Amino acid sequence: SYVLTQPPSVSVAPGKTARITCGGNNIGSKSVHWYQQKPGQAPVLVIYYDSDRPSGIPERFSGSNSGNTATLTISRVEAGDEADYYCQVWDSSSDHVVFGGGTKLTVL
Amino acid sequence: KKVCQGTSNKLTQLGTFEDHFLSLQRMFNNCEVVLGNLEITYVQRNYDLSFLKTIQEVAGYVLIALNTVERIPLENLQIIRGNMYYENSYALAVLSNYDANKTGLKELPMRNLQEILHGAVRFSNNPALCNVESIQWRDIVSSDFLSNMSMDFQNHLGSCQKCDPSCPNGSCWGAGEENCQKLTKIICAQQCSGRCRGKSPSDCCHNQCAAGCTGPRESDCLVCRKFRDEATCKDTCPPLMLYNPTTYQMDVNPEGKYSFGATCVKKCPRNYVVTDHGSCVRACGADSYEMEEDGVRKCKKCEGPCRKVCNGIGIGEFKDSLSINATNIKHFKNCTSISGDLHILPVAFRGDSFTHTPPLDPQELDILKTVKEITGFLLIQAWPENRTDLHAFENLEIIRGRTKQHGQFSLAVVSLNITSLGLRSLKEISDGDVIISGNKNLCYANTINWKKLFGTSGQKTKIISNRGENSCKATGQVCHALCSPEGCWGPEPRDCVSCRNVSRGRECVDKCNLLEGEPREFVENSECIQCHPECLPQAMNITCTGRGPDNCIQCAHYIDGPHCVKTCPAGVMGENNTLVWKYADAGHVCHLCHPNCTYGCTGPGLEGCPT
Amino acid sequence: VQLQESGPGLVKPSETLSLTCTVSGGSISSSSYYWGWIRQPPGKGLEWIGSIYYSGSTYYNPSLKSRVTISVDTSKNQFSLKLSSVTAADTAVYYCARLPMVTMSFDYWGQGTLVTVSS
Ligand SMILES: *[C@@H]1O[C@H](CO)[C@@H](O[C@@H]2O[C@H](CO)[C@@H](O[C@@H]3O[C@H](CO[C@H]4O[C@H](CO)[C@@H](O)[C@H](O)[C@@H]4O[C@@H]4O[C@H](CO)[C@@H](O)[C@H](O)[C@H]4NC(C)=O)[C@@H](O)[C@H](O[C@H]4O[C@H](CO)[C@@H](O)[C@H](O)[C@@H]4O[C@@H]4O[C@H](CO)[C@@H](O)[C@H](O)[C@H]4NC(C)=O)[C@@H]3O)[C@H](O)[C@H]2NC(C)=O)[C@H](O)[C@H]1NC(C)=O
Ligand SMILES: *[C@@H]1O[C@H](CO)[C@@H](O)[C@H](O)[C@H]1NC(C)=O
Ligand SMILES: *[C@@H]1O[C@H](CO)[C@@H](O)[C@H](O)[C@H]1NC(C)=O
Ligand SMILES: *[C@@H]1O[C@H](CO)[C@@H](O)[C@H](O)[C@H]1NC(C)=O
Ligand SMILES: *[C@@H]1O[C@H](CO)[C@@H](O)[C@H](O)[C@H]1NC(C)=O
Ligand SMILES: *[C@@H]1O[C@H](CO)[C@@H](O)[C@H](O)[C@H]1NC(C)=O
Ligand SMILES: *[C@@H]1O[C@H](CO)[C@@H](O)[C@H](O)[C@H]1NC(C)=O
Ligand SMILES: *[C@@H]1O[C@H](CO)[C@@H](O)[C@H](O)[C@H]1NC(C)=O
Ligand SMILES: [Zn+2]
Ligand SMILES: [Zn+2]
Ligand SMILES: [Zn+2]
Ligand SMILES: [Zn+2]
Ligand SMILES: [Zn+2]
Ligand SMILES: [Zn+2]
Ligand SMILES: [Zn+2]
Ligand SMILES: [Zn+2]
Ligand SMILES: [Zn+2]
Ligand SMILES: [Zn+2]
Ligand SMILES: [Zn+2]
Ligand SMILES: [Zn+2]
Ligand SMILES: [Zn+2]
Ligand SMILES: [Zn+2]
Ligand SMILES: [Zn+2]
Ligand SMILES: [Zn+2]
Ligand SMILES: [Zn+2]
Ligand SMILES: [Zn+2]
Ligand SMILES: [Zn+2]
Ligand SMILES: [Zn+2]
Repeated sequence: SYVLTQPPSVSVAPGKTARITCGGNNIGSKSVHWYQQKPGQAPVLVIYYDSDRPSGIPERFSGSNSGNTATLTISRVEAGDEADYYCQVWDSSSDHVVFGGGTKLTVL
Repeated sequence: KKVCQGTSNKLTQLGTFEDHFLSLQRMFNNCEVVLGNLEITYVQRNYDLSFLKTIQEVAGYVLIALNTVERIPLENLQIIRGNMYYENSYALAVLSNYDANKTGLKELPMRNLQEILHGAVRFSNNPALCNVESIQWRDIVSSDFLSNMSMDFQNHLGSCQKCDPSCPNGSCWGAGEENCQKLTKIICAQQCSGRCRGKSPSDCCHNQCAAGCTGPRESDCLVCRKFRDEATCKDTCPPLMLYNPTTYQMDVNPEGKYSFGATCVKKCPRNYVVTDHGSCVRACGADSYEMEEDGVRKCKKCEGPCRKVCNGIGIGEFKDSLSINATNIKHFKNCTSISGDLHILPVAFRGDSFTHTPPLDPQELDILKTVKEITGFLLIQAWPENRTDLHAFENLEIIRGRTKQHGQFSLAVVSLNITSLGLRSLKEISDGDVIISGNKNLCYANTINWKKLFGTSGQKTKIISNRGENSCKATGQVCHALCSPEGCWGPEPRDCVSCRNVSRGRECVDKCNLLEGEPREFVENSECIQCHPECLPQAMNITCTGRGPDNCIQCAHYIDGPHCVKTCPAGVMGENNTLVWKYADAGHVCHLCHPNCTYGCTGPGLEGCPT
Repeated sequence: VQLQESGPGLVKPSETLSLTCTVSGGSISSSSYYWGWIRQPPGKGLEWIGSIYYSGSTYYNPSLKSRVTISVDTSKNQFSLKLSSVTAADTAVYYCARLPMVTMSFDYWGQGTLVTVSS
C-alpha cells in the first residue's frame, strides 16, 4: 500500500522552531494529519488537513504539505513537547489509512 | 345530470364475485353519464342490475364479458361515443357471456342505443343470447367503422322468443313491444344530412344531433354529437377569449364556458381543475401542477421536472445506508427534493461484500441532476474521475441542514480531484456549516461570499487545503471579470454568485441591449428582459419601456389601439358569435370595418366590401 | 472516558484474539463517524487495523486482511475486533478511536489496552 517516511529522531533547542517531515509518493495531492503521543498516553490530533488546528491545540503548531514532503512545524518548542509524532493520510479510492514510522522529538 | 367516471379493469376480477359486484354497483349507481368506459364483467345470475337502467351516455367503450346473468337492463343507453377502444377499434364488446351450464346472457334490451360515434362492435361466443342477431347495426354504427365488424351469432339451440311483428324487418333487441329497433338513419332521405325523424325531408335532424331528434331545430336533439351547452347542441363550447373592440385586447369572455366531457359548464364541478386547453379534468396529470387563480383551481405545466419528494440517506428505506450506491440509486429517478441526507462515499464506486452491492456506475450519477432541495446535509468525499466539477448538482439551490455532520457541517465536499465546485444555482444554506478541504485541484472555493447564502446566525466556513490562489490566478482559474466581488463557482460568466452590473437570463453580461444588439431589451432589477417582438428598434432612443406591446416606443408593423400587432384583427371571434374584422389605414392603424361587412374589408364603409 | 476497551489481556498463539470497544456519551449508530482499530507494538509505531461503520461495512489493512474480522452491534452500543491465528508479532496496545467522515482523521482516541501473547 502507501508508504509514509518520517525521521526517527529530531532535536530542537528550547524556544526555537522544530520541523518534522513526512515523505510520500506525491503526498501533496493528499491530506496529512499529525498526532502527538506522549509516553504512556494515546495519540492526540494536533493538526489535520495539512495545516488546520483543532480546538485545544496552541497556535505554535503549524503544518505545510506540498510536493512529496509534508512538514509539521512547531513554532516555540517547550519542554513538555517531547513526544512521538505520527503523520497520517487517508487514501480516497482505497479508503485505507496509513500511519508513519514515528518521530521522537527531543528538546535540548 | 349525475356523472360517474367509469372503469378500465377490462377482464380483471376484483376479488370474489360479490366483491366485484360491489365495486361495480358503487361506480354506476344513479350514474347517467359515464366519462370513461362501461365494463360489466363477472356478474352472476340472480344479481339485481336495476341500477343500469339509468345509464344514458358513455364516452368510452362498453364491455360486457364473462357474465352469466340473464338480463342486463341497459334500457336507456342512447349513445356510445367511442372516445376509447376496447381491443383495437371496438366501442362495444359482448364476449363469452356463458358458463359451464351454457346459460348466460339471454336478454340484452338496449332498445335506445341509436348511435355509436366512433368504433365498431363485436359479438362472440354468446349462446342463449336472443334477438341481437336481428339488429341492423348499419343504422347505429358509423359508416366508416363498418369494415371492422366482428359479429358471431351461433345460438340455434336456445329457447328464444320471436320479435314483435311491428318491428321493422323483424329487428328487435328483446321480446317486448318497446324493444323494436328504432331505425333513424338508413331510412332517411338523401336530402337529410345526418339523421332524421321519419322518411320525409321535412323532419330531418340537425347535423349536430346524435341519436335522434324530436324536432328540426338544434335544441331538439336527444343527445348531442359533440358538445351540449345548456339546452343546445353546439359544435364547440363558447369561446373563453374574445376580442372586445373597447380594450383592443383579448379578454375573458363572461359567456365563455369550460368543457366537461360533452357539456359546457360555467364552472367545473366540485373537486375538478381546469387545464390550459379549457377543459375540466379530475386532477392535473403528469408534467403539470395545480395552482389557484381567482379562487378557482387551474392546472399549470411544471417548471421543469415536477415536484417529487424522495427520502434521502437516513430516512425510511435508506436508513443505515452508508452511501448512494448502485442498489438504491434506482429510487432516486426524477427526484427533485431530497427529504434527508446524501452520502457520496468511495464505497459506492468500489463496492463491498457485506451489503452485497456492486460498484456504482459513474454514468448513473446524472440521475439526481434534477435534485433542487436537500433537507439534511450533503456529504461528498468521492466523485468520478473525468468530471471537472459537481455536474450532477448544478441544479441544487437550497440545503436546509436540519441534520448536520459532526454536529457542525451541512455541506461537506472533501478529498476530490475536481477543478470547480459547479454549484451555480446554490442560493441558500439555512443552517449548518460548510467544509471544503482536501481538493488539491479545486479553485474558486475561497471566492464565494458565504454570508449571503447563510440564514442562521453563527454559521461558519472552513475552506482550506485546496489549490492555492497563487496557483489558480497564474493559470487563469479566477472569477470572470463580469462577476461581482461576491465570488463565483467557476471561470465562465454563468458561475457568478451575482453580476456586477446586469444579467441576461442566467449569464452575467456587461450591459443590456438598450441601444444596440439584435434583441432590444429593458432594465429592471438589474436584469435584461426582451422587448416585445413588435417594438421596432430605435436608433437614437431605446426601443421599449416594458414587456407587452403597450410599452413600445414605435410599432414595427401595425397599430391596434395602444398595441403593436403583426396584423389587424381579421376574422377574430367576437361577442354574440359575430366575427370582428379590421383594416389598416395609411398610417398602419387598425380600425373597425362596417357592421354589415361580415367577411372583412379593405377600407371604410361599404366600399371596401363590394358585391 | 467515551471509548472503553475490553478483552482478555492474555492470548495463546495461533488462536483468535477478541477485543470489544464500548462507546459512551453518545450513540454508535451515527452517520458522522467511522470506528477504527489502531495498534502499536511496544516501542514501535501506530498501525491501523480496520474501520467499521455501524451498518456493517468494513475496511481492512492489506497486511491483516485474511485474519481480521471487525463487527458491530447496535443494541449493546459497541464494536468488536477479532484477530484469528495470532502470532508473537501481534503483541501491541490496541486502541479504538473515532473516525469522522468530514476529516477522515482520528478525532477522539481511546486509551487502549495491552494484550500480550505468550506460551
Ligand atoms: C447500498 O444501498 C442499499 C440500499 O439503501 C443498502 O442496502 C440496505 O442496507 C441496510 C443496512 O445494511 C439494510 O437495512 C437493514 O435491514 C435489515 C433487514 O431488512 C431486510 O428486511 C426488510 C423487511 O422489510 C426489507 O425491507 C429489507 O430490504 C431487507 O430484506 C432484504 O431485501 C432485499 C430486497 O431486494 C432482498 O433481496 C434480500 O433478500 C433481503 N435480505 C438481505 C439480507 O438483503 C434490518 O434488520 C437492519 O436493522 C438492524 O440493523 C440496524 C443497523 O444496521 C440496527 O440499527 C437495528 O437495530 C437492526 O437490528 C440490529 O441488527 C444488527 C445486525 O448486524 C445487530 O448487530 C444488532 O444487534 C441489531 N439490533 C437490535 C436492537 O436487535 C437494517 O435496517 C437494508 O435492508 C438494505 N436494503 C437492501 C434493499 O438491500 C446498502 O447498505 C448500501 N451499501 C452500502 C455499502 O452503503
Ligand atoms: C344508490 O345510492 C343510494 C344512496 O344515494 C342508496 O340508497 C341505494 O341503495 C343505491 N342503489 C343501489 C342499487 O345500490
Ligand atoms: C380495421 O383493422 C385494420 C387492421 O390492420 C386497421 O388497419 C384499420 O384501421 C381498421 N379499420 C377501421 C375502420 O377501424
Ligand atoms: C325495413 O328496412 C328498410 C330498409 O332496408 C326500411 O326502409 C323499412 O322501413 C323497414 N321496414 C319497416 C316495415 O319499417
Ligand atoms: C421521469 O420523468 C420523465 C419525464 O416526465 C418520464 O417520461 C418518465 O416516465 C419518468 N420516469 C420515472 C421512472 O418515473
Ligand atoms: C486524484 O489525483 C491524484 C494524483 O494523480 C491521485 O493520486 C488520486 O488517486 C486521485 N483521486 C482519485 C479519487 O482518483
Ligand atoms: C451597465 O448596464 C447598464 C444597462 O444596460 C448600461 O447602461 C451600462 O453601460 C453598463 N455598464 C456600466 C459600467 O454601468
Ligand atoms: C425617446 O422617446 C421619447 C418618446 O416620447 C421621446 O419623447 C424622447 O424625446 C426620446 N429621447 C429620450 C432621451 O427620452
Ligand atoms: Zn492500502
Ligand atoms: Zn360480501
Ligand atoms: Zn366518426
Ligand atoms: Zn391591452
Ligand atoms: Zn393541458
Ligand atoms: Zn393544451
Ligand atoms: Zn393541455
Ligand atoms: Zn428502496
Ligand atoms: Zn432499494
Ligand atoms: Zn454528471
Ligand atoms: Zn459542469
Ligand atoms: Zn454585450
Ligand atoms: Zn393592454
Ligand atoms: Zn418587421
Ligand atoms: Zn417586417
Ligand atoms: Zn376606428
Ligand atoms: Zn481494502
Ligand atoms: Zn446486539
Ligand atoms: Zn471529533
Ligand atoms: Zn473532530
